[PDB]
Amino acid sequence: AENGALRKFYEVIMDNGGAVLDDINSLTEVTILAPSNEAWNSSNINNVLRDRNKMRQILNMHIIKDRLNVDKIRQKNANLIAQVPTVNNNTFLYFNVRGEGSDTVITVEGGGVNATVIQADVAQTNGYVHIIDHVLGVPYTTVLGKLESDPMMSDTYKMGKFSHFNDQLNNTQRRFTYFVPRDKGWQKTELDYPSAHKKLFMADFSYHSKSILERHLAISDKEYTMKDLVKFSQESGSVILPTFRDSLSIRVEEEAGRYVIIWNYKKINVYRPDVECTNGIIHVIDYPLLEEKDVV
Ligand SMILES: *[C@@H]1O[C@H](CO)[C@@H](O[C@@H]2O[C@H](CO)[C@@H](O)[C@H](O)[C@H]2NC(C)=O)[C@H](O)[C@H]1NC(C)=O
Repeated sequence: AENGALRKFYEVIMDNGGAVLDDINSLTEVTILAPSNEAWNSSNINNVLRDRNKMRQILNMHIIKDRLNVDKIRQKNANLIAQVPTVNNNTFLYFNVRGEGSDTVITVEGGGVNATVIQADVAQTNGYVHIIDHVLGVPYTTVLGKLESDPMMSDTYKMGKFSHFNDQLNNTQRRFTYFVPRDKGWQKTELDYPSAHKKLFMADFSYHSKSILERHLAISDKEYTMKDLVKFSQESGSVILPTFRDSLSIRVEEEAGRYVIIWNYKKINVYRPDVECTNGIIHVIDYPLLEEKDVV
């Protein structure tokens, strides 16, 4: 697209303030992820498109406070995954790069959205511009849809299959807040409790794995953003959320920009907070809510 995409990006900025344009021009380095025109339409963001306050938040997360081209992205993700900050100080992004040359496939994950770069390295004065096929910050998948499409959630998604725990996550009549342990988290659990870990991924113990996951799943009429949990555990003592057959009592705090979860005697870092979905929100955590009282 490019031609159509960029003008559309600016048109959207015009409809919602213009304040966005100020922040962009006040940056020494800036990289914009401009959704294709097809992305701005098929997104059917008709709902939020009218909310000028939200549109600004959506627009802001498409603006990277840095000079980032394909090469730089590849490099930054060499050792670990680089979480890239945006104008939206409540949303960061990160990329995944596959193949090389004309076979290169670049995708980005942000605000609950996974988009593919359909055009990259468009030069700019202080940076670059890339065209993506989806509008970040506007989920087009349910919690379940996300779980099957996010490689980082592969273990938790697979574990929820043995007991058909996942089935329910497609329901649009409820709102789920799923605290999803990332793959690295389950791998760590494998080192801590190799036998119990082998069991969680066995049909024979579907009951156990379901019980473990239901502990991570909050079901209510509303979804809780990490910022909500903080406010709750701040005004009140801790936070109490309804799970499937019981409840979840945790406490959330801010720590050097990241959010932290205090469950029982454990402290787990929230790796990807607020991964919004159409029927809820997902919070990727560093380690699963597990004590060795569920292992022996
Ligand atoms: C966005 O979603 C896609 C689709 O699931 C992810 O693509 C996979 O990426 C892994 C890691 O390179 C590959 O092993 C798979 O083969 C890819 N699937 C396909 C068919 O494309 C992609 O990684 C996600 N992007 C992010 C940043 O999470």
